[PDB]
Amino acid sequence: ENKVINFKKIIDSRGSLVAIEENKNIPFSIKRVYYIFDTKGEEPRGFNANKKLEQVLVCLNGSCRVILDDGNIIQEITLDSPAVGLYVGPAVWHEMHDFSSDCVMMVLASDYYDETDYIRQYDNFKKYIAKINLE
Amino acid sequence: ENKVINFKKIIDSRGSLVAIEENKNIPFSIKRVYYIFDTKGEEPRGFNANKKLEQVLVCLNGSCRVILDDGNIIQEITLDSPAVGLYVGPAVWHEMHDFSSDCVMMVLASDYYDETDYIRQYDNFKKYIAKINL
Ligand SMILES: Cc1cn([C@H]2C[C@H](O)[C@@H](COP(=O)(O)OP(=O)(O)O)O2)c(=O)[nH]c1=O
Ligand SMILES: Cc1cn([C@H]2C[C@H](O)[C@@H](COP(=O)(O)OP(=O)(O)O)O2)c(=O)[nH]c1=O
Repeated sequence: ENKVINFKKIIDSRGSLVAIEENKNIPFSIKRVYYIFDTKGEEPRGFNANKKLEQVLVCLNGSCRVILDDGNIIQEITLDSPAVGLYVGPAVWHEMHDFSSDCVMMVLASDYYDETDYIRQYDNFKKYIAKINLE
Repeated sequence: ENKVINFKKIIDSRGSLVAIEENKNIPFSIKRVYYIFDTKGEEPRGFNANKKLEQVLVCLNGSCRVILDDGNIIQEITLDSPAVGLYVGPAVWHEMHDFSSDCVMMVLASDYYDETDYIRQYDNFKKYIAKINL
């Protein structure tokens, strides 16, 4: 609704195609594009949040289960269609679970990588939130 | 000229990661990302060149065989690895073939989709270049 993104997909005799255009079908400017592949193992990914960064998650192949928490509510959504993007805003905790063996997960980011934008501790994250409420 | 870009790739028990950053590891600013999937049939694609667009192609899954003509040299390249990107500069002809079934192909473009920037006559492409040569 506010988080789930339905990208317009095109289909022909040849296949499918999806195009994402910076600040057209995504609320921000693209500066970085990262992706995860050749996954394996039972240990998740993510479990962190970001102060400034805005992102959009997309399961290009296979599937992945992702959790969300803006401190308030928690949401879960299983990405399994390249045509769907998930919006992860700043100040939103995230987790990437259950990567299918063939999963390819892509992320469109508003800025370059920067370890100091991270909130990797749940409590601080929570903390971070409350503080915020006050202001 | 080689047009291949090899991205640094992180590795751990979890899998692999590759990160592409506008103007950092790719000679241009990203304005659009598009990908092709659920491909079928025996028809290739591409077959055009762009006068202003700068792209980078990445085969995120499976594989695909690419042909790039810069007007000086033709290069055929099989992409079967997400950590390799091919740079398709302006006035560079390209074609995608041999898409595996599970093939997922991705393109990073320096600009929005503009049909008018597209040359779809190889011959014309060849001419445009010559002209360019002056
Ligand atoms: C997402 C991302 C990660 N990285 C680096 C940070 C780490 O050195 C590594 C893995 O990222 P991440 O999964 O966040 O690391 P960690 O194992 O601590 O959870 O990749 C970049 O360099 N650029 C990026 O865009
Ligand atoms: C690559 C791309 C395609 N499309 C559309 C154009 C077409 O209607 C469809 C796929 O077409 P395309 O791959 O460009 O080739 P062709 O015109 O020969 O069919 O997707 C966009 O809207 N934006 C893009 O960035």
